Amino acid sequence: TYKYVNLREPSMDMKSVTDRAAQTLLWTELIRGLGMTLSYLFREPATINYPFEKGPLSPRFRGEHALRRYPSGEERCIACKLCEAVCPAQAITIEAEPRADGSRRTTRYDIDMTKCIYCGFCQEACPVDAIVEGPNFEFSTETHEELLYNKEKLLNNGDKWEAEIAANIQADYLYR
Amino acid sequence: GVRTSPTGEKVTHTGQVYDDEDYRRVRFVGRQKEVNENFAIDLIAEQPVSQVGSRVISCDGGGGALGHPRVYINLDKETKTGTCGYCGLQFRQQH
Amino acid sequence: SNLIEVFVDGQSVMVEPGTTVLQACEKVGMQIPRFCYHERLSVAGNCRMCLVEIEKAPKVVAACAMPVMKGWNILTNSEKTKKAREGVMEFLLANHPLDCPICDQGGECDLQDQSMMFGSDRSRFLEGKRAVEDKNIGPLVKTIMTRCIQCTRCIRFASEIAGVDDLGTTGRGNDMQVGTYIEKMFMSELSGNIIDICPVGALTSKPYAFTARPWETRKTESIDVMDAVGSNIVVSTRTGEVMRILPRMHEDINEEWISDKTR
Amino acid sequence: TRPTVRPRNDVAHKQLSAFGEYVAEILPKYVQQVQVSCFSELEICIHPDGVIPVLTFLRDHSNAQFKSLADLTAVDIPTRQNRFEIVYNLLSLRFNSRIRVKTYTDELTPVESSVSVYKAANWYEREIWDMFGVFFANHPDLRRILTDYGFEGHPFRKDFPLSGYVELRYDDEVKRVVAEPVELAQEFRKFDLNSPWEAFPAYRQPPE
Amino acid sequence: LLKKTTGLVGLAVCETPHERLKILYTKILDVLGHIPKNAAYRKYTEQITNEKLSIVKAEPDVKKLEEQLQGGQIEEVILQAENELSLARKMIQWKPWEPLVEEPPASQWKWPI
Amino acid sequence: EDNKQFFGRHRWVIYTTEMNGKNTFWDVDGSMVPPEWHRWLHCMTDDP
Amino acid sequence: TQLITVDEKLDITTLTGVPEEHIKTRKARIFVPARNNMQSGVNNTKKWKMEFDTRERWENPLMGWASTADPLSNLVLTFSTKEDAIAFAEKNGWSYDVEERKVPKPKSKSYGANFSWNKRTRVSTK
Amino acid sequence: EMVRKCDPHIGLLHRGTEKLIEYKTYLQALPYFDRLDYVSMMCNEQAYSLAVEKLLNIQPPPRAQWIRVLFGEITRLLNHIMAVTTHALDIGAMTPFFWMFEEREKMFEFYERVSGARMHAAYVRPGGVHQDLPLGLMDDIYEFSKNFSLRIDELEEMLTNNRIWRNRTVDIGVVTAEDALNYGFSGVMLRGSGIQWDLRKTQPYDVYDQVEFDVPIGSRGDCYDRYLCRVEEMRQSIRIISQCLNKMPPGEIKVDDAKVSPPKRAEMKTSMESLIHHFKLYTEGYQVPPGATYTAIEAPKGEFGVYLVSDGSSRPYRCKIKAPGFAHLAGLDKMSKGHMLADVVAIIGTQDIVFGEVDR
Amino acid sequence: TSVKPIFSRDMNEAKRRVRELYRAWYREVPNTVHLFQLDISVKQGRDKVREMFKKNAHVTDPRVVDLLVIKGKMELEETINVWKQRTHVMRFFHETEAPRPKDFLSKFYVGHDP
Amino acid sequence: ASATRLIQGLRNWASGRDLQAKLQLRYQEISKRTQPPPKLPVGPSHRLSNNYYCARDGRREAMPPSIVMSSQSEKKAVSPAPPIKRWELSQDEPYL
Ligand SMILES: CCCCCCCCCCCCCCCCCC(=O)OC[C@H](COP(=O)(O)OCCN)OC(=O)CCCCCCCCCCCCCCCCC
Ligand code: SF4
Ligand code: SF4
Ligand code: SF4
Ligand code: SF4
Ligand code: FES
Ligand SMILES: [K+]
Ligand SMILES: [Zn+2]
Repeated sequence: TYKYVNLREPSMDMKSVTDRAAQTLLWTELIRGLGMTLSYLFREPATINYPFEKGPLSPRFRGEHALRRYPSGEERCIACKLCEAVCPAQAITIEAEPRADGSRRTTRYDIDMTKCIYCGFCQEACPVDAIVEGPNFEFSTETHEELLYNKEKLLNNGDKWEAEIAANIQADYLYR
Repeated sequence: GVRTSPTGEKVTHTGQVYDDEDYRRVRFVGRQKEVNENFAIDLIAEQPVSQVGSRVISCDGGGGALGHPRVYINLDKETKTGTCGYCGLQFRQQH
Repeated sequence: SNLIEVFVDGQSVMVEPGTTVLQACEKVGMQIPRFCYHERLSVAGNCRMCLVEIEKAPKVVAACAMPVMKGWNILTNSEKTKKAREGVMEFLLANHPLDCPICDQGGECDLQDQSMMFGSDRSRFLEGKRAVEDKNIGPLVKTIMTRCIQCTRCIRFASEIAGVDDLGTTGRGNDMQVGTYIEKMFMSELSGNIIDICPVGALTSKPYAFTARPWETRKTESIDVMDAVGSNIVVSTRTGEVMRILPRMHEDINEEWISDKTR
Repeated sequence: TRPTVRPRNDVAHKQLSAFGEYVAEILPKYVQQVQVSCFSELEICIHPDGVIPVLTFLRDHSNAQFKSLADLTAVDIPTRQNRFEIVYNLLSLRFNSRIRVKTYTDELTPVESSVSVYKAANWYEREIWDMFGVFFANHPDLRRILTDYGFEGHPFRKDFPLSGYVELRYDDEVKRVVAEPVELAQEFRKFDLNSPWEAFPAYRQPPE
Repeated sequence: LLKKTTGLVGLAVCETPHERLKILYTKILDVLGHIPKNAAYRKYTEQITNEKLSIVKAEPDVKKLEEQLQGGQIEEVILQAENELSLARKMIQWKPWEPLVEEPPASQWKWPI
Repeated sequence: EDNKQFFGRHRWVIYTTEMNGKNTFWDVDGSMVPPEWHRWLHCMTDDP
Repeated sequence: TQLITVDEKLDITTLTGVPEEHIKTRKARIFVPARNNMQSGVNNTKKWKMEFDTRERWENPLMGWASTADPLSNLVLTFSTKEDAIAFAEKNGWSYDVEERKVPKPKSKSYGANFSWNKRTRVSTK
Repeated sequence: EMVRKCDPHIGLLHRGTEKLIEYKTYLQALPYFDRLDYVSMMCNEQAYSLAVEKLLNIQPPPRAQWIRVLFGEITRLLNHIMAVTTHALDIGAMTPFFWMFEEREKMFEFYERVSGARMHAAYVRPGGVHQDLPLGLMDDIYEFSKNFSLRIDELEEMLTNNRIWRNRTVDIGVVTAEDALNYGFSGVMLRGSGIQWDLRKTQPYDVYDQVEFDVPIGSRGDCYDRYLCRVEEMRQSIRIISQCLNKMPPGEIKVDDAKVSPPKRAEMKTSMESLIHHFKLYTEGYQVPPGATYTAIEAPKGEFGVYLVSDGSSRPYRCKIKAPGFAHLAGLDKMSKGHMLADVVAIIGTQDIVFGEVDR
Repeated sequence: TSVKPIFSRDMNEAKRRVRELYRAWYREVPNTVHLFQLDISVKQGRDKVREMFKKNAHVTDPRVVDLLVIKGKMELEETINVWKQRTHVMRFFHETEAPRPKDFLSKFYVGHDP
Repeated sequence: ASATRLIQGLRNWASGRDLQAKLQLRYQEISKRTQPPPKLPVGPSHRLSNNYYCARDGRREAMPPSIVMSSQSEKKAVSPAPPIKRWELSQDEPYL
């Protein structure tokens, strides 16, 4: 149930001693290492051509956040603050009130993307599939406050990415 | 259903707009105020009221497990339609 | 003294005659679960959540209503006490609406909390739930009567403390509903306190509606100044804004109630 | 209770109770409590004068041979007058077993350093100086190990706030990273999460 | 048979393990006789040292002595005998069979609080 | 597509030379991909 | 001997690294928290709590977040008794004030009192 | 040239992790463990999960245990690739770094297919794992495992018999067994000295009593035998991965206590009790019974343990994190005496040191 | 009331350790101003040393002043050995911090703090 | 895979291994990116009868630690467990 790495007593007959002396003087293992490096020289490299070729992902991927809507235009978020209660970094700030037709809707849904740890506890806490952590990872900014998302930015990300987000959820909701 | 303040600033679906004498409009100077122009309160009001023949209807939002939790809406009041508390879809007993 | 000796899980406790089973268990630091019992209202005994096994008795007793006899051993944590609690919680949650996200009582719900602590983790109810017509009792109490579990704390508060006699039960069986039966407006000076003692989110605060949520609120203990009663209150805030005002229990002032101006 | 319940290990529970009796009767001068949890771990709660006599014993007794110091810990419990609880976690590779030696101190009483028993402790209790302010007498090089060099206070005390009292920023006037009294653009939102209902009646404390 | 390596780094092979174990166990009993008889450390260590010394006196083979002392290699058995000797010499100076030096405070080990 | 390429080279995009008014001839951008092709290009699905 | 006698009052304010502003201007409050009247459970009224006086929370100009300058704003300490909390407040130099534990008084309950012959304590409904 | 004293000043990544754990629930404090030993993410997830489950008196289902052991050995491959290849990159062998980080990239694709994140998965949770394996994942783990032995073979072709690599590792950092036990070393740092100790054998957890593997034991205590032990632990990890792929059982992946593990979203949106349990597990969290455990696993750096103290609430009272790098870097000063300045980088290599778990 | 000491049996040995620590800081300050190349004077750094000693001059407990001497020796050891940078030495001099309002009236003007 | 046989033979000779049987670049052998929809099993607690929670309540079977000795014969010396059994050398590959 165990093995001894490096417990070989080397043979001391003239054959093996001459083999080790030929290895020392004629550099046989150094040529072995050069041969392995030469063997990688003629392999095809593993380099994809970004931006034109993209790394492989899956529908579970946790990227840029988005607020979703129903298939009627009504937003799914009903202000229950489960996402900001489960949020391990407290990135989500929510304020709510009843709007003009008496629905329970938010008036503040902030996600600080520079506190966010991108773990997706918010999208699994969410009982209506309102918040998701979508598929976008290419959203780097030149300014820090451009990563302080409000409700308008998250709803625009949902409107922007819904055609992909809905198909990823369609691929993955049976595991959830 | 966006509208505009007299300062030329868009008013959000919440109703947020800065005052004229508020300095914090300077953050949009040379840039843009990002609002979403699909107001959900105007979009759910475009949905037609569903006529049903029962007294209690169930609603899950459509999609089954992809919608909201399935709730049960009573429809005894004929003065008012019965609204889903999650999705806002409204129902009427046709009798 | 004429104190009788009873036993809560074998622990001897000396109680006054007339003490219920629930109070005798309170005296050893155990809290029997309850929905219709309230220590400032009359005993109802109609939610059956407080059913507890007295040993050598082949029937659980409603601990909120049953007085202790001398020599009882109240088994607060025996197997059939727990089976009684899970069965009664299953019937309370059978017709209850899946409204916990859109409900103001969420996070501070007795039904949620002692569903977690005393009932089963899942459902066997494969049927359709009832849906109760809402009522309009004023601008202070939002009324969503599908969430009602028929504990009648409405009616005992309005009859016994507010002294109003406008709330009641109409109908019979599973179709029994709580309300005024007419379009009548429950506006007492103590009308908002029915928001406090409703264990579910069937009666909620219409001004406070949807704005906050109990875990994120900070609880500052403070004094009412709307009158010279000096009611003890909790100003619950959230991020530097006053969210609502609850009562504090003070036995000598405001026992656990506040007025509607205070609230 | 087959599928979802953790199966109880009664053999290890019996063996750890017997070895706890063994330690409690070999060392009555220092051992205050001996307990075994329901998940079968042995805690030996001792007096702080016997850090070196107990831990040497467990390191050197032929029926103990706790040759490994896994972890050394302090726990701040402010309602205790000896608010710091020093926790040694020991591993016997010979007897394939773990023991826990717990003791106590407050801010002013020094604990004797266990570096002469286990050299492993040399940084660990040094961390206990840095995080808690528990002083260890006869330590070789006792100083801070994890906090910044000008740090005031001991962070893992529970009366110490989550953010500090100072925060750093670069200041272009003095051309220097500077420390200033902390201001947060968003305050840490305290959540009161505890349910008002009792969860575990086996752990119910008796009333006053 | 002259074991070539113990396998453990820094733990050299003992040439005469039985004589070393006999000297260490009798020296442990010599040190351990200076402890009072009501001290449980004396009784337990005399008991296990007599068991180990009887097993050493009843087995000529090194391998079988390793299998029935049940402590791995014979050199770490020798090291544990030396550790027990050093422990007994320290336990004389500590005197830890005495009563408890001080009671804990009343809620010192009460968890939870 | 080229399914003879190894997994990562087997799907690619040649970006447009003009998108939303910007001259993207040399300034190609990874966020120029619309979301309906973003599943296929990032191999979230087999289906274009 | 190996023990010294210190008759002085216990004070560790110079050792805890706390700035003086958050020692001599803060008012610790030692209290058992009141039961939330939304609920009937009493498991939060079991322990003593030390909180502090709330300081200024203001609006963040960028996001509207609640910005604070109070380090002791989220500091709630838990104690088993009142005297432990008082000893811990005095040990750290915090000027404190103590509210007493308010228990609910023993009520007199009777289900038969709902149906009296002559008393006002009859129920008119059930 | 000689090193007389080595004084490692640390705390440059002390982020106050385990004070931040004290204000967060058990689910909320799980993703701090992804970031301590941040090349060994799901192993630290497993150690914290086993600590919480030991305090909760519940156990994961068998398929969860097999998934945890499968991804623990994938994680062990990740960490030993990082360890061997950066230990060679610091010495100067920069090429097997690049050769092995493609296999490393494919295992990060395995993490991303099973959780959605390439590194910090938050996938192993108290109660089991968060989500089941997607269809087709185990076939690709088989296609990886079928080829990874040749990658180890060409790594070992570059470094092992190379005389320059042996001159940088053969008499360097020699630790005796008694000093390695006394300094609190664990893992390869013990087993390089000949100490026959692996926690997956001696104090076994989830299904390691049901997988069959060997334990590489060194004989000289040097950097070279610790290198060979990590290469052979990659070999034996491939062996465990094959046994996990063949013996993966059916069944659920969370514990079926909905007061601990959250229910499925299909029954959360249908059943009242499941919605209540979903609500309370994602806002309050489950309550852990009061007690203090010390739960330790054989992480690829050594004994990784948690001393976890619950007071009854849904948040930990205390969470001490025992990491191997703390004791190993405390032993750095002994291991570098009588050596040279370019030997200290080999000693900081052979102690697999990641300062997230050193400084917390 | 009978407690275990740290180094000092009473306040005399304790004041002796305080006095030796002040001697060591007074000797160290010119080397600190030189090798950190501070922009202060030796008089100013020695006044900061005297300020940090006279801040804690109200303490009457031997164990507390033992721990204060221990922490002062740790500060000095981190200053003699160049473990602090210039920033850590200059954090004693709150240079970028605006002066706080000291009287009642300006504290009333600027905000709510007592 | 697209390498010619001369470069393939050179590459296999220089590595000393057959590099086409085990390519480190992935091809059509890997799984499809679109899969059939799963159907996950439910646990043992998905029963409509004999499924009371108190008969499977793990968290409420945890007891406080049994206090073995508190300070308010010729009995055998004990160890915390039996001594560890010596590990057996591998039959698979002992390197011996
Ligand atoms: C009076 C008029 C003249 C005034 C003085 C000018 C002197 C000559 C300077 C060179 C010509 C000016 C233009 C310089 C390049 C500007 C255009 C440019 O950068 O186009 C972008 C294009 C590549 O596009 P990009 O977006 O970078 O690629 C993304 C990847 N697809 O980029 C390319 O396609 C490559 C651009 C190459 C730049 C020119 C070649 C290198 C410099 C040669 C001259 C200097 C050599 C000095 C000696 C060097 C050492 C030997
Ligand atoms: S992904 Fe995690 S850290 Fe980010 S907002 Fe969601 S819950 Fe918070
Ligand atoms: S995003 Fe979801 S979890 Fe968050 S408040 Fe909205 S509905 Fe609730
Ligand atoms: S009353 Fe309670 S159980 Fe019912 S929906 Fe509201 S929070 Fe949920
Ligand atoms: S509305 Fe509330 S208080 Fe009134 S009977 Fe129903 S559950 Fe009870
Ligand atoms: S509480 Fe006794 S039955 Fe309702
Ligand atoms: K209510
Ligand atoms: Zn709906």
